[PDB]
Amino acid sequence: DVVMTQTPLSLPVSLGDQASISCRSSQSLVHSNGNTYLRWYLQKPGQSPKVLIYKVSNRFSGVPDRFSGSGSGTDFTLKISRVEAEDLGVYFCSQSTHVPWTFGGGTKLEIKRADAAPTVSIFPPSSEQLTSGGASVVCFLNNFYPKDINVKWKIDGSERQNGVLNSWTDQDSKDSTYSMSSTLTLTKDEYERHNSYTCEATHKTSTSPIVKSFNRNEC
Amino acid sequence: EVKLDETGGGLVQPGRPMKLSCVASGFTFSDYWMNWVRQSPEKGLEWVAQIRNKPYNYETYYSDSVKGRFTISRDDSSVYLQMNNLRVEDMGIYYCTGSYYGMDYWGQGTSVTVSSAKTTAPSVYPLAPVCGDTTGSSVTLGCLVKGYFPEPVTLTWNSGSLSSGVHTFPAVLQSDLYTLSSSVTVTSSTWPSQSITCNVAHPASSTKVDKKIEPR
Ligand SMILES: O=C(O)c1ccccc1-c1c2ccc(=O)cc-2oc2cc(O)ccc12
Repeated sequence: DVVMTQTPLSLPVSLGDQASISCRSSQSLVHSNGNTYLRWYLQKPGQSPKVLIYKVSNRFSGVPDRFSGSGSGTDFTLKISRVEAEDLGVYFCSQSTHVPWTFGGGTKLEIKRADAAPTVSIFPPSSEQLTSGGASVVCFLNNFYPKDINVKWKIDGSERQNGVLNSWTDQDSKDSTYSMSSTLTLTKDEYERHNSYTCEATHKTSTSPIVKSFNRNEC
Repeated sequence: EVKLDETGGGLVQPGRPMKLSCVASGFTFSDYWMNWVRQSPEKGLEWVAQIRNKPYNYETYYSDSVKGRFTISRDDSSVYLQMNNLRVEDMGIYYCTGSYYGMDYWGQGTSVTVSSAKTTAPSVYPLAPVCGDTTGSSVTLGCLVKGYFPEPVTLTWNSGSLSSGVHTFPAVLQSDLYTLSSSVTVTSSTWPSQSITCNVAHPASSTKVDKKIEPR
């Protein structure tokens, strides 16, 4: 099991910028036969990985000349000379010298933009849902940048783990921001035993958590 | 002009098996090594199994994790993968690859869903701004689509007239059933002055719901 470590995991760039991505193997990629079987792949959303580079530095037919691979032994580099829109995706390196064949974790190529704090909205359970014996508390954290963010659920000031469902959007085409959905699901019984429900988000944009709260009794 | 087109995916109750078929269509099938690779719900690309050729005495290799349960085979044209004893952890997208002198060609992929769940219609709920209080210039509304199965729901805002300011979050599997949510940001001029309706479809259970967002 050769370990392919890929760096960085996310690479913000502006269109026309040059980008470089690295890959390290645990063991040497040099096959007894003399070949170095290291491949570079690009996966655009909704499609399958397509190889760009094979055997370190051979560019597959039809791949733009703006892509080039280099390295030897256990250190490999992928280089894009002028980032275009159609270049955005996830890039993987993979070795095929040793069984089992293995892959790196991916590097996402995304647009660079100014930091923007999340706009947080909190939503108590709807009447229709309580009527069913369930109570879902929802929090939207919209249009923020960078993507990194932590969300904490607090009930009567104590932290709640269990029953949280998080979902994230992909970088927005228009503005380059990300959005996130955090839903805490409780039983109607539980929701009626507690009063204070809070959504607290930690983001680089601010030193202190972004808090959004509601009191059930005040509903 | 290398072509790989896999087939044979769907739902599978765990413990149960399934058979994946890939017909390699634009090369000397005999000269290439064939492979099965899968991609898990996240960032996890995984090499599953390998079937070599004559020269390499049709050796067969398999990843730790499917060893004794899956069989790669070839029809010198096509390659098959017999998936037996399907667990949840084997849920992912499955791609067929043709390998040759360092190069690799991938097909389209086939999704393999492993779940006990049966077809269940979603519960759609209106998400109105806070317990009759503070919100409204520009107000944010939402719609919650809870516990449906399988895979596909469609959510629209005002029958698709209102497209801007909406965010639709990818569905996530909450212990055998999916949940989806969507937000729409309007202006205080607009709501509740106007009508804001969440439209949801779940073709598989024949559901078509329209939920109006009313001031809570
Ligand atoms: O690289 C070859 O000599 C080769 C030729 C035709 C078919 C397969 C291979 C091939 C390998 C052949 C022998 C071997 O010891 C290792 C090979 O690794 C390969 C890795 C690939 O990605 C892709 C292909 C190979």
